[PDB]
Amino acid sequence: YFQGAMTIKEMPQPKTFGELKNLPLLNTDKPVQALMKIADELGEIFKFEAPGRVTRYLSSQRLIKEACDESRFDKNLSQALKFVRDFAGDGLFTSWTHEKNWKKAHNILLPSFSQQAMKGYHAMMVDIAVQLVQKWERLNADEHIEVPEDMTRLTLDTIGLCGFNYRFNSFYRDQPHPFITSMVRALDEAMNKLQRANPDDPAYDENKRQFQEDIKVMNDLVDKIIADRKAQSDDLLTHMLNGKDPETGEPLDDENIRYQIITFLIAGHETTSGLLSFALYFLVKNPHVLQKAAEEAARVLVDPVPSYKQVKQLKYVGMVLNEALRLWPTAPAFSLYAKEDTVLGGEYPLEKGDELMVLIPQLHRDKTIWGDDVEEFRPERFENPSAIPQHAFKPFGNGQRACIGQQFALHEATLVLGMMLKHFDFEDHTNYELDIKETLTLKPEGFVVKAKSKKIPLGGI
Ligand code: HEM
Ligand SMILES: CCCCCCCCCCCCCCCC(=O)NCC(=O)O
Repeated sequence: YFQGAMTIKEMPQPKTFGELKNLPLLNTDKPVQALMKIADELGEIFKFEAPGRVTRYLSSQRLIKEACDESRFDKNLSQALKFVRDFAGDGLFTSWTHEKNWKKAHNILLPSFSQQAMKGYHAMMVDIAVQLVQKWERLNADEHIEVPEDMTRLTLDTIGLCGFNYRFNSFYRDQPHPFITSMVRALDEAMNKLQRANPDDPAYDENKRQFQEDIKVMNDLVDKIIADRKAQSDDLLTHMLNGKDPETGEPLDDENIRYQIITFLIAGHETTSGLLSFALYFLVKNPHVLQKAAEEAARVLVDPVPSYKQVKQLKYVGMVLNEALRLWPTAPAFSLYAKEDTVLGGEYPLEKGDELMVLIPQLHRDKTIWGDDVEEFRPERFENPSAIPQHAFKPFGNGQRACIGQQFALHEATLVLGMMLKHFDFEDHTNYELDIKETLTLKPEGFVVKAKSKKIPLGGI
């Protein structure tokens, strides 16, 4: 019998504008937030076209759980990732599943994220966490904290030290590390290119020039890391350099190693910085949640510095992080393509190769899954993990292409937020109005607070 969908209706789609299709609709520096509004209006699925391309944005758990079926759909590189691939090449994040270096690097680097490797990263994470705490302990009366800026100093340094035994020393710089400045500019350019109908017009030559320069800065730091490793440890970098793919019996080549380093420096800190920023934002806006989290930190972190086991015991702190990720997943979308012609949700036909975009913040506001208080920050929703439907919560992607650093990210973040809550009281002194800056990833912009030391001693790392 014919295998088409039983019933097929018009595919929702927002206003188009001639040959520019839907492109105009995202003439904004907050494209994900605009897509969320479109999803509110059009529902669980809508088509989005730009000259030369088309995709379908998914917002419901019903459809997304099917999209997460790896036998039917594989990771696709969204137009966004295609632009990032120009400088991150075939590193783990921007490689195709069937591209040679994906599986190869995957096999070689996965051990760097094993339970035993995490335990081994703990002392280094504490090293950078103590630097964060000491910075705040050392501020004068009239001073405040630029939250995302300081979370970025902590997360870059953490991945730098744990992964490459290299010290960026971000807390010794009063302006952002150069790498951060070029990285942000480079992601912002990738994002802005999404709305350029004619990317090749000479009007974008200065943009390209700057992009090249920012990629150069990032690559110069990579050389320094590599040279510094030549000038002992067993870390991510050690594995990149020596690990052999148990399937090919060979290590990664020099070209791919460089892309992996760029990849881990970016993916390994940016979204974690965003997460820590959103979680503090939500904590200062929900005083009672903050106190309950503070109480757990006080109760668990009874030592000068957190032990690995204690971090594992910060259960409520971990629920706070998961709730900050439900509301504002910092890598807001991931893309898939159909491996064969197929029908999604019994009613949306797709041809082999068709693309889907999982709009994670919308998936995380699916009322049929979370109830009607989706906009509220309530960590208790994560009280019992078992209760959450499969594929309902996906801030870290899906399947074999899921985030390889998920456990590293949540451990770092739990440790740090735990220590912050133990050592300081916080004040949203400016009644901060949430302003979400988008550079593909998401982060609060201008978020500032005042921290008042509880004056609890800190121990030697
Ligand atoms: C809370 C912070 C983080 C979030 C929300 C996050 C989220 C994600 C998501 C959604 C993907 C899938 C992207 C796609 O399918 O297109 C992903 C992939 C990836 N992430 Fe993360 N991530 C975080 C932290 C990290 C950290 C700290 C590292 C590094 C140590 C990391 C390394 C990677 C890599 C290498 C991939 C590509 C994996 C593969 O396809 O083989 N992530 N992450
Ligand atoms: C090298 C590390 C990779 C770091 C890149 C991080 C990517 C994080 C997820 C990206 C989310 C993409 C959202 C794009 C949304 C959008 O603007 N779409 C509209 C369009 O395609 O014109």
